[PDB]
Amino acid sequence: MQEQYRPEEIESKVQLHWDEKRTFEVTEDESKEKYYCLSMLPYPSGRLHMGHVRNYTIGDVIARYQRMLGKNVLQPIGWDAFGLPAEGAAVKNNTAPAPWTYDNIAYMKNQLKMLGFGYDWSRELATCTPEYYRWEQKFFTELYKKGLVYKKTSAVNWCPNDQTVLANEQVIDGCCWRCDTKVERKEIPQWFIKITAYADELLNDLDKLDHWPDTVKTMQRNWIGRSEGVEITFNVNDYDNTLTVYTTRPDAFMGCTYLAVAAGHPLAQKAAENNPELAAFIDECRNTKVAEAEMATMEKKGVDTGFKAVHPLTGEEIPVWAANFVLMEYGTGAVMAVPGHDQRDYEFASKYGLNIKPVILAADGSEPDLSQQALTEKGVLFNSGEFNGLDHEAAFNAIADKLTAMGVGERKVNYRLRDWGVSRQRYWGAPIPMVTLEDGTVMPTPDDQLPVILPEDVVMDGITSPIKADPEWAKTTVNGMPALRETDTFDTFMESSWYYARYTCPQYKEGMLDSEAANYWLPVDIYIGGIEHAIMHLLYFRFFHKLMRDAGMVNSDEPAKQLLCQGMVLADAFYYVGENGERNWVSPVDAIVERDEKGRIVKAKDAAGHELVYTGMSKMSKSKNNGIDPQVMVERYGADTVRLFMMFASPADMTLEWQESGVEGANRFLKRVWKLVYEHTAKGDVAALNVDALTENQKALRRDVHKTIAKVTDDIGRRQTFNTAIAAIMELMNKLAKAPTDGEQDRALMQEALLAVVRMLNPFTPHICFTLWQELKGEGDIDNAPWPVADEKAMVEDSTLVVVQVNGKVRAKITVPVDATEEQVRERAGQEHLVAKYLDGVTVRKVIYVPGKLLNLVVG
RNA sequence: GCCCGGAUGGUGGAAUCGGUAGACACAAGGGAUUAAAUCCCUCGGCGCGCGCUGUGCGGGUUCAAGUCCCGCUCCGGGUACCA
Ligand SMILES: CC(C)C[C@H](N)C(=O)NS(=O)(=O)OC[C@H]1O[C@@H](n2cnc3c(N)ncnc32)[C@H](O)[C@@H]1O
Ligand SMILES: [Mg+2]
Ligand SMILES: [Zn+2]
Repeated sequence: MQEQYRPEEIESKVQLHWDEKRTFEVTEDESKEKYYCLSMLPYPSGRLHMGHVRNYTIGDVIARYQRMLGKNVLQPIGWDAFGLPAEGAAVKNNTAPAPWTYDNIAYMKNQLKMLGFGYDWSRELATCTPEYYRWEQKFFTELYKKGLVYKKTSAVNWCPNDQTVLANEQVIDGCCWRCDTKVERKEIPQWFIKITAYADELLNDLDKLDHWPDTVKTMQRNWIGRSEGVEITFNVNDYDNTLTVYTTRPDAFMGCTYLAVAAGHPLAQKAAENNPELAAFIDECRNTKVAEAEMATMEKKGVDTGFKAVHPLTGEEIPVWAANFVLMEYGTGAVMAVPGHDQRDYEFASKYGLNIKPVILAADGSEPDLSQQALTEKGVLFNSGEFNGLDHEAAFNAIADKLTAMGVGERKVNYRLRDWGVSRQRYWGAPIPMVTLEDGTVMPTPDDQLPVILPEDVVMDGITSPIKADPEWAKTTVNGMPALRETDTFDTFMESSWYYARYTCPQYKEGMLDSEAANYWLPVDIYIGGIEHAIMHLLYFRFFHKLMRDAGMVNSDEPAKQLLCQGMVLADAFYYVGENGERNWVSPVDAIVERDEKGRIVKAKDAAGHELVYTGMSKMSKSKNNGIDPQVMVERYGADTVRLFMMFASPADMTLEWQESGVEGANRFLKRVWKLVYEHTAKGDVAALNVDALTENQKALRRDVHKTIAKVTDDIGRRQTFNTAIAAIMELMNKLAKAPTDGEQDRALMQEALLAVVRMLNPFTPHICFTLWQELKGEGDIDNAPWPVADEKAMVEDSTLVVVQVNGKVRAKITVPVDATEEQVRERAGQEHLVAKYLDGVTVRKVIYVPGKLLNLVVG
């Protein structure tokens, strides 16, 4: 051991040891108890950023902690390798998506290995390889055969000039991010999976996930959006078809003063013939963006269609209006409006002079004031014919029954949850295994033809997909005749919905899963990934587990026991507009910045001379170009310092604004730990510790040692508050550095304490701890060393601290024996001069005593 | 807009079940060795071995509120084709 901590001469050395010994390679060992510690797998974007480092350090801490408790820990890594970013990058750099992606994988693989994360590299997966995607292809055809896949027309962002489809991200400030011309809605036929078929199972099973946080569970309930309501059908005067709507408020049905229909609705299209105002409005509606965000923030607009629907209970003619917020793809493409008791309908009817009829009494039984807003709260009906005086419940059922008996209403459960559209019109994805035959029929690709391989040796024009552009590729032969296979590819979430299961048997060729290996490792003990995925990915992931259960492939009903959603690591983001309207994101490293009195960024320019637009703190990613690569710091201070600093910055679940300030604190701390072990071990082998024999100074220190063990164990195992676990270990090191080390008993206690500090610090900083454990002459490699256990006898307290307050304000703090009574504490508190100061001339009215903790004398 | 979070010294954060506000660190200033590195001292505000005040803003509950309740501002995540 050298005097100086030299990370550069340790980490690479210890990393190689792990590779050669295959330390973190695991099999399905029936002797050991299993623990599956999964971190969400990275997209190979180029380099890691600190977001990645936070995810994979949290993973590694739990992986190493649980290994040290004696478990067989699976910690796998792989690459979610299909995606959009590879297409625009490959074009711009004059490559194809496949080689760009595999380069990134190698680069990042190397970064991950330099951070020292104990992965089972034997189980490494790439989702873009046909050894992987063939199985989801096979699976999709089984899903079709089971009736869980259908095709329908769906809205996509379409560039009419280029004839390309654009993702929501690629549409910016209305126009496209390439050049200046409008982006329009185009309904295009596409493949969906009936996730709504499992909506109730997905909804109900959230009540079983008591180790998933409520942030995630509540977000998921609200996303699925289960409601029990009524579908209602209206005849329309001079139109042969009917209009069907869905309401959850059939109690306010008598205050329905108009209906609102989509721009795509045939009734709107029929009326557009003779109504040029409406025809212009429908044509305008193609500019509406395919994104909920923009559709709720846009100004609510509409035109009268001229068609009058018959209200089935009053018989009154009510106008049908075409509106820009009602859409054909979702639901019936028509809704009913009750402006008196729906605020969105109130705003619409106010703007266009439509009738605002009241039908719900206020809580006191008064007719409501609808002069500033709608009465959204439920109540008794008035102005409702035979339904007057009925409360909410009875009104719901009465109107439902009457509408059912008339044969124009039916009760119905609805979900906000729409089905999962898996079609993408992009090159870099697994091809969808469906086929169109010469005779017009559509069916799954036959099993003998799976996988449908995506060619990698291609030339990209950026506009069209190589497999769509070349008409030879689609040609196959099925049932004896010519067929054309699908040129659309799968949504990239398809590969990330079952990777966790494939990790248990990645080289298995006979099927999707080896169910012996899958049932040994599943379900996942802890799943670690960003709060960004709370809804979309986690929901698909849970849905896909239920599909594989229904194929008899897995045992569990849910895929993951515990879920730890870390906060986002944020950074400042800047851009400038280019010479044809293209956003160009600049890194915060390359941006000269001038700040406010409050610390806010007020001016920003790049090194060249472009006035930058500052968008704010947002998540680190390659898209906004605001990601900080760890590679520079790792080579400066070492991986252990970078890791410790990340874990010490903030509790895992809280979102972090990244800053370089603080790294030295971790670097210095590790130098202090190194020093203390250097000095202790230079003095040689130590005597055995004599417990019953220690002085009161020695007894007190050993209490703090064993209390750190208990607290750190709880802080990692239960709370996952690693920052407080490190702070506890740091405080013990300051105690240990001030302790005497002369006597045989002092050196024996220092041994016990350092053996324990090094093990507690190992999950965080495993390289330095691997080395230090050998210097302290610990048994074996620290990776398999047992986790230290606190000793109840060493932790027993002889006194406790009581806080003394007068009318809630702290006036003194006293040490008192643990077994002390209220009367003794009062008498001891009275002896304090600052307590007596505020008891003079006043009476003690009330006393509050929290045992061993607090006394409040309520005085006046 | 809608759903979910968050805000504590110059800075990141601690306070685990409503009971000590600022643990543990960073930055800064001062001193000690001799520039680096190391080690001490000081460090929420306003006026002292004291007093008041102080956890984004406005109210309220309580013996006691960073914490609970009612109303807000700002900032982040998702909002179904970024992953
Ligand atoms: C399962 C599949 C859908 C995952 C998908 N392939 C994927 O997300 N890939 S990834 O490279 O972008 O990220 C990998 C992990 O790291 C987290 N993360 C990413 N950015 C940040 C950030 N700025 N801050 C904090 N965490 C971040 C992220 O949530 C994920 O758990
Ligand atoms: Mg602050
Ligand atoms: Zn365009």
